[PDB]
Amino acid sequence: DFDIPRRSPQEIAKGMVAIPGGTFRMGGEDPDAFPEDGEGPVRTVRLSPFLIDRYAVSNRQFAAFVKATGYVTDAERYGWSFVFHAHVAPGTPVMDAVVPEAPWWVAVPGAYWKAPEGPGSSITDRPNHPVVHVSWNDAVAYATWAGKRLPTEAEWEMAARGGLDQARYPWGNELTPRGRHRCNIWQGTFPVHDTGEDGYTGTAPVNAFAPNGYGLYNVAGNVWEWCADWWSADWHATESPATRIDPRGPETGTARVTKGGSFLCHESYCNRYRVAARTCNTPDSSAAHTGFRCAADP
Amino acid sequence: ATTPLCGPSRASIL
Ligand SMILES: *C(O)c1ccccc1N
Ligand SMILES: [Ca+2]
Ligand SMILES: [Ca+2]
Ligand SMILES: [Cu+]
Repeated sequence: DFDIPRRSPQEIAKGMVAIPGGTFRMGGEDPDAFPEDGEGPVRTVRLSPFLIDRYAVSNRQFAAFVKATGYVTDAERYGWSFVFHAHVAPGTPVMDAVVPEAPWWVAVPGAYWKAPEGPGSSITDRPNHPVVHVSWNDAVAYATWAGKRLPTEAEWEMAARGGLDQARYPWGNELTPRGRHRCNIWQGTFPVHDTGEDGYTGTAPVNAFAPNGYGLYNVAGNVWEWCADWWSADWHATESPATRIDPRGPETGTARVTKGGSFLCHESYCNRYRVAARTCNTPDSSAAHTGFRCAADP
Repeated sequence: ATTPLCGPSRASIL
């Protein structure tokens, strides 16, 4: 509904790192991987050079987009969004809706990006947190307004891997090297109690913890990140140029790829904060643990 | 017992 504003390369590039063109080994061979996630095979992928944000898009940055355009997010058009059960303050009205197999997810009317736990919450103390309750549609809109685009899954994974060849995490193979926490995921007993041992039992600021070798922050944990690709478990098992040179994912689908894991992920349940991990969500869905960062062409 | 679910979709509740 809004015209695309004129932006300079250096304005688009602010807050982004230049990933140089090259190959990298994409995917995972973890024996415990859920086969339905299609984390394999591991393959070599060549990519044209691209820019990617150091940070997930923040609340402050999303509010600017909303203020400049008047964009209405899918969660506002719908009237509700998904809030984790422990974060719904008592008294808040909730739908009786049950996400099958995930009763910890609550449909809260009036939960959206500026009120992430429902009516009566605010983001005044979370300006540098990742924006959440943004659908894939909302993300594309921001990106296009900003002169950017969502990363492909391969761009996302190349950048999140930080110049490491087939490490488990963005920083290496140890979850907590030297016993220090490196991302915001779950600790304790999911979904009953998060001990917050890494410092956060919700979103953390987008600059939390140390960056990976390419300078990216919180590619592991904090919030799931929308990518451009249609989801599939097996399109990328074919060996062809379409799947190994600047791959765009399948031409069609019903859900869009999400990468990186979030503050709810934990080894005992999903184990999806590994950098090869992947899942999806339908493109107008939104939840309290899902955001995005942008990519751009140089 | 099946596959863990991290992406909750609007369609899943219908
Ligand atoms: C079922 O197979 C299941 C349920 C919870 C966590 C992990 C797994 N594998
Ligand atoms: Ca945490
Ligand atoms: Ca992430
Ligand atoms: Cu997860």
